[PDB]
Amino acid sequence: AGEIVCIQVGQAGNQIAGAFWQKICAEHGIDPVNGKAIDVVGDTDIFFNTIGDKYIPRAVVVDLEPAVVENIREKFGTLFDPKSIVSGADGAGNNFAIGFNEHGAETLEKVMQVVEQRVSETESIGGFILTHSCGGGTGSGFGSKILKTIRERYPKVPIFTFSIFPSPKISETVVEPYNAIMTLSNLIKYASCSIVLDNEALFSIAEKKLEVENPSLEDLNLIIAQVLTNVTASLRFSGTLNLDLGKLVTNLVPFSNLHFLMASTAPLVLAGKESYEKMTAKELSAQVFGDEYICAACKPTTGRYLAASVLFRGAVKTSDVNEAMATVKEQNSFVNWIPTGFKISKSETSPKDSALGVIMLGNNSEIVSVFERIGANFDRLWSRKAFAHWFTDSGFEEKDLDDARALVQKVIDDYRKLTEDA
Amino acid sequence: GREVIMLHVGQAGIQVGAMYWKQICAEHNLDHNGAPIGGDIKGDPDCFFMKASGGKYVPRALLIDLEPKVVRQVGNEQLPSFFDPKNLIHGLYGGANSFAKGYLGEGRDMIDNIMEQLKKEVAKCESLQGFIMTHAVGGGSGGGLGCLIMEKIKEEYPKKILWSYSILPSPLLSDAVVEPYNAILSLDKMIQYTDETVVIDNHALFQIVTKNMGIDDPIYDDLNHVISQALSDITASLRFKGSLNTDMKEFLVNLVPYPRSHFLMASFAPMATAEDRQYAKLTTSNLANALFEENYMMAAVDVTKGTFLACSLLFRGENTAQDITNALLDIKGRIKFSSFIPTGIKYGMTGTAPEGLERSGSALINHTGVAEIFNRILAQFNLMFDKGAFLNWYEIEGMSKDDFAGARDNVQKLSDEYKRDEE
Ligand SMILES: Nc1nc2c(ncn2[C@@H]2O[C@H](COP(=O)(O)OP(=O)(O)OP(=O)(O)O)[C@@H](O)[C@H]2O)c(=O)[nH]1
Ligand SMILES: Nc1nc2c(ncn2[C@@H]2O[C@H](COP(=O)(O)OP(=O)(O)OP(=O)(O)O)[C@@H](O)[C@H]2O)c(=O)[nH]1
Repeated sequence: AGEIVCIQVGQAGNQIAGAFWQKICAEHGIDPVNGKAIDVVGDTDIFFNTIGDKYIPRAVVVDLEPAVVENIREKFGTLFDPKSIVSGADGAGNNFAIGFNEHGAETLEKVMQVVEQRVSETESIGGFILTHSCGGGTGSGFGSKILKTIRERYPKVPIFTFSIFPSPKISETVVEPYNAIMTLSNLIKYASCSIVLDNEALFSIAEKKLEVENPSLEDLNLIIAQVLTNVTASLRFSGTLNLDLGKLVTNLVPFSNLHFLMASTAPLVLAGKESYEKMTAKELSAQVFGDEYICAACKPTTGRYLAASVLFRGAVKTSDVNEAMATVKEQNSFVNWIPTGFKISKSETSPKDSALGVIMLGNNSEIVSVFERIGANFDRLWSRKAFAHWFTDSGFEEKDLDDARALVQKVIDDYRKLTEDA
Repeated sequence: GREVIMLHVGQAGIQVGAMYWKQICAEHNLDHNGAPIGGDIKGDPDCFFMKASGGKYVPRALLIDLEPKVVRQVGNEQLPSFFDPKNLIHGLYGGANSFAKGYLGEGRDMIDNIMEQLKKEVAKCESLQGFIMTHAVGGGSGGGLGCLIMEKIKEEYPKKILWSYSILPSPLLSDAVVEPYNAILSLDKMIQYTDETVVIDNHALFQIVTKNMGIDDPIYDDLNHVISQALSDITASLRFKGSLNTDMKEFLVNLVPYPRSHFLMASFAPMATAEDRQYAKLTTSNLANALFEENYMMAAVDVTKGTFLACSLLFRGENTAQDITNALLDIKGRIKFSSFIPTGIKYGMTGTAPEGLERSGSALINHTGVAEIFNRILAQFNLMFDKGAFLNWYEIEGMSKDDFAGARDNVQKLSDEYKRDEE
């Protein structure tokens, strides 16, 4: 009855999802790893299967990396069912095209057999959630053939994705553009929605608000986990609006091809628990809609929103919420006068480690600045070498990159047009 | 027979129904669970229940939804074993705020089981009078299946009367950004297929809960208390022996002067109570006045400014006929009635009462101000449709721009027809 199959792909997918699963277990009263029913609450069935005296995360674990993801065997153990972990003969590098070549089909089918089992055990599929990085051979090199194959076999089932864009820093493999743009191509083309999380944003948040001297990758993952956990919460703990995954897709994406969403959450709390967390609704709303906390690094205080929704998690006064949200509506503005464009909902379960938390999602046209950065990497690469010179043997042909950039430009341009027309 | 079959479609439909059925049970002194009879049965339970040989009364109702949750929880937990278990019908995937799915997508297959099971239900009636459907307008299954079901009922049962009681998309409490699209598509279908319909606006309902009942922060569960009590008075005349309205067939004569202008607004009073003061204002004239005041009207329209096309006031309880009659003198003349419709205010009274009230009443008002409601929805429709927003969620299932345009035009013509009667 509307259950969700979760797909984790590549190193990023697994570390991030790991953090997610621990937190979601806590909220529903399931001990992590030894998944026993310690006073289980909420609509548990959406994300966990129940066998009896056990709760099994409904997850598919994918890693092209050779051998097995012991990183799960050792860190989570019995949290994940081993029959759901898929790997092949060898791994991949940081090149998207390797995920797409050298007999990757053996693992694509094995991944799909697992998916078929998580789907067939489920009475009804309410969607898929796919978490992956955009910068490497598995995160997107394999993750995008998954995204494509899923829509081919489950055409009416919405795919909501969370994806990580690499830091503009070039410390990573310099073939990143070739990955990033092919990744966007398939996300624009096949996903129903996606949350764009930019490591630059996570990084600057960690430096500036969470007081982290030199944020490590493992710290950034906690911001992500908190966003995933809270964003997903509206699907787990029934609140004042009857939302589900399919409905979220419909409310935030008015046009095809403009489905990239920003996300923000507050208070943002790391595992150190350095500060006491109590805020009023007014303070909390002003922060979640400020530029300071936007995970896409886009400054959506200067552009305009096309659709948006806010969930308050915890006990908050309705009077204060409405005044706080009135203040927000005067501080920014919304496009094509979608009269119904902004939604507010509430749900009483407190997210742990906080008195009151807030989730904000939005479709905002400043999101294209992420896409402008990716395009910029292409324009520099191709103004110097318009040859796809990293793809002269087993890579993609120019025509594939032609497709990819064409599609990316339509996204950028349509956002710009819709905003200016209103 | 003179039996009535109720359909409840979609979440709002099913939850409002569940409350209706609890209350109707109380009125007949029939127990909630197992539908037992507390010895002494009141009224005429045959209007809404079937009589089992074991004495069980089984409500003639179908709970229908695409999402297999609301059907399950009402039929197995909120009123366990009350509803006939074969009349609980559900799909496997919900719609998602999309008329198109409920009407043309999943739902178009399901409709064969819906209609076959209805056929089994009508076949149990000695003589069926009509169907009454309760549903959200702007939802997925509500709008979509509701309209699909309505079309099929009229084709299958052309001579029975089809009423609908439905909830309009106020922007104040909405689960769907596309709600206005679904609303104009649904309203179009209703104009072409129902014989009478009652329009409740959640905006108004919110205002009532907020200010008359004194309940801060209304949630859907509060709005549904107001709905359920209003709905209980509307069909009361079919449950107890009385004058005025005594059959769905009379409703269609007194309240619908034109075959295409059958949308009714409704009022209900006293809105239970404040839990202080008194259970009801007992002055007959205060009750009579209340039914024409803006605070008891679930449409959010001041009926003072406009033209009444029809009015029927059903009073319940201890009210004296002569006092009502005197009360009406200060109402006619405050309000205007159409020059082309000789009918004045019709009223009468059934000598029973909702549990806990000395007297109460409700009114069905056919009035030109209904157009304001349609015009708010149409304004939203127009801003969104003209930029193509969200149209891809409908075209993907087969509903193109031409159907949207058709629905828009028919609803606009309805609004224009009512506007002419203001002169
Ligand atoms: N925010 C975030 N970024 C990550 C995480 N893991 C890796 N990254 C970044 O993502 C990129 C690597 O993405 P992946 O596709 O998962 O790398 P991979 O393809 O699995 O690389 P191999 O393990 O060598 O096959 C690098 O730019 C890293 O900086 C993570 O858990 N969170
Ligand atoms: N008065 C009242 N209105 C409701 C209630 N529930 C929902 N609404 C309104 O109805 C709209 C949609 O209602 P739904 O009942 O969810 O329609 P649905 O068919 O269940 O929608 P799907 O779940 O997509 O099939 C909401 O946006 C509100 O405007 C309710 O319990 N009472």
